[PDB]
Amino acid sequence: FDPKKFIDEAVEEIKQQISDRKAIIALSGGVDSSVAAVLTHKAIGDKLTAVFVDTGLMRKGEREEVEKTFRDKLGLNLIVVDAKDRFLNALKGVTDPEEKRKIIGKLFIDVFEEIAEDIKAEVLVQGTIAPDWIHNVALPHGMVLEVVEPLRELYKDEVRLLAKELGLPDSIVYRQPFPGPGLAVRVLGEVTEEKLNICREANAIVEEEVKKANLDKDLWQYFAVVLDCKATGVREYNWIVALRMVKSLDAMTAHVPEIPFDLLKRISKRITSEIPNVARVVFDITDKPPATIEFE
Amino acid sequence: MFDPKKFIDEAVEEIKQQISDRKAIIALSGGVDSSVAAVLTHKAIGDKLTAVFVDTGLMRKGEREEVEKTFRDKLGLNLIVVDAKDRFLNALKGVTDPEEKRKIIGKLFIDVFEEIAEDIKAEVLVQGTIAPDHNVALPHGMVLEVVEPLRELYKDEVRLLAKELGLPDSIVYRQPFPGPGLAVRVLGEVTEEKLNICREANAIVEEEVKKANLDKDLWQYFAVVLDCKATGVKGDREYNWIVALRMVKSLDAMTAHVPEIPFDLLKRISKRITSEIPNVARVVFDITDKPPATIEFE
Ligand SMILES: O=c1[nH]c(=O)c2[nH+]cn([C@@H]3O[C@H](COP(=O)(O)O)[C@@H](O)[C@H]3O)c2[nH]1
Ligand SMILES: O=c1[nH]c(=O)c2[nH+]cn([C@@H]3O[C@H](COP(=O)(O)O)[C@@H](O)[C@H]3O)c2[nH]1
Repeated sequence: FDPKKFIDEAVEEIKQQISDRKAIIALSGGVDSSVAAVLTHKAIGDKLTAVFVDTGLMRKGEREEVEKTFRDKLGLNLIVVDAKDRFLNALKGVTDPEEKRKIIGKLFIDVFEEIAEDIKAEVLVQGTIAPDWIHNVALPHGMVLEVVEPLRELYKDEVRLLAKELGLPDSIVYRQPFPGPGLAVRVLGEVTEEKLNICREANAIVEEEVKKANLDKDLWQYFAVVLDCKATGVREYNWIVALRMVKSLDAMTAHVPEIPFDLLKRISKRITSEIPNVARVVFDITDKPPATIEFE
Repeated sequence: MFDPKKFIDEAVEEIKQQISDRKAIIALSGGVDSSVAAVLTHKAIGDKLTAVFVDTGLMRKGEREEVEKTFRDKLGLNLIVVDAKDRFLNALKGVTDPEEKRKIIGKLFIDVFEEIAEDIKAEVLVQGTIAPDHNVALPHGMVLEVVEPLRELYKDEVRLLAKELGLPDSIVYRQPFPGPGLAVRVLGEVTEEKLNICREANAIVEEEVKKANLDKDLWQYFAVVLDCKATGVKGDREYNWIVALRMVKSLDAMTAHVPEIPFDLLKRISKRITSEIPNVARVVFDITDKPPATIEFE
């Protein structure tokens, strides 16, 4: 794979497919979407509008990171929607994982379609990677956009090589995949502000320590989950946090590798010392199969 | 340097004299302390000792059968076994408070034991009280004279006394086990389904830890059924129970820590649990030292 070649080629292919129309892209902060947004911006400048929807379920500091990288550094038109209270209010009382997924997917695409209308987008750019067993698209309230997918034939490692070349920050280039529903499926039972806070801070500790250990390039994913069961501490009851770390090619199968004991111990103690209301930290030692990667 | 052989002749002589012709009773927990006091006492007064094993259904897999073979068959003690499984399970229906679990189990055990105490007109309560590292009144009002042959020994001495008395290694070196048993290793309600998971999980843990020769280097190694659920793939996302593995070293009552366990052993225990015990979605390993955690999960 020649990243220099591919960029030149792909910038040219997009400009001609998109021609002079207005395009839109959802920035997750992940690598695939970040790479496609930057390729597209190179191809069409201010015709591109990027949208960041702050669902309140994102990793700590995402909004700022996306602003500083895409708006400040790179100069993309960037629309940011602070939708935290809206997504939290909607999840009040919801414990069914599938109801969480449906609610969050719906609010998300509704806000996205709203912005796409406001700006009269005609093209949707997505960072979809290969393969394609998984072209216009109709959005749920009827708006139709032509789809461009410049990474549609690329794999994980090719795209990491691309983001390097395009000068994206290291935090993006090696960003682990993160779900649409974000932290809401890493907080079992009800997504309260209390449990969401614990979740967000535990995940920041996991990310920081895994980065210090240079395991961010080897691991597929590495995260913390707030379980909806409690255990005892020094005798008071509080939240159990589970750590989840796996290797995988694509998320189809997964194995828990040998994680240095020191690293796990250090995470554990940072979590119980720095985050009030956590009694216990445990580590998931279940492969996929028979487990799924996420806990719900 | 403590002398087991001498202690046995001095103790057996002292037990005979404190007890006399009278009927004595003891609770067998399956632990080393009560096991030793029972055997000493049985050398002193033979058939005047009644040993009681209450099968609460909350003990480790195979416990009743090991007590039978060891104390009735091998040593010839008068053993009564009360099958109280249904009784303890029925009493814990709906009970999710850990304090209340502990209370219910404590008092119900006393009620079964006291019933036997009355039945057989016992006068003396032998206990396995040892040193830190006498009448009692039962609930209905029966009074027992307490005899504590081991009150002065430390755990290390008791263990030496137990080898000399012919007890198996399975008793002598067994990790300590809570009075309320598997009840405090099933979080939330103790249902029959969760308990059965807890029992087999613990048997898998004990077996694998022994096979890897780590029983020596660990204080406690057990499984807990958490009252929360995670996803598992079977065909097209099932919800099932999370089991947690707890392995600690500890040198005093204030502290414990999680040592480095070989990862192959962890993965082995994990893969056995999920493949062999229906309705477990995930196995997690506790990486919290004491402080800030406790050893048990509740
Ligand atoms: O965008 C997403 N929305 C979701 O609802 C969702 N659920 C799981 N995942 C991710 O997919 C992979 C497979 O996850 P599981 O083994 O938990 O099914 C893992 O990499 C998970 O993070 C999701 N991504
Ligand atoms: O006989 C008992 N009845 C109980 O209710 C009980 N709770 C905890 N333990 C045992 O005591 C030690 C310290 O327990 P924690 O660190 O969990 O507080 C550990 O070795 C525990 O196994 C119990 N033993």
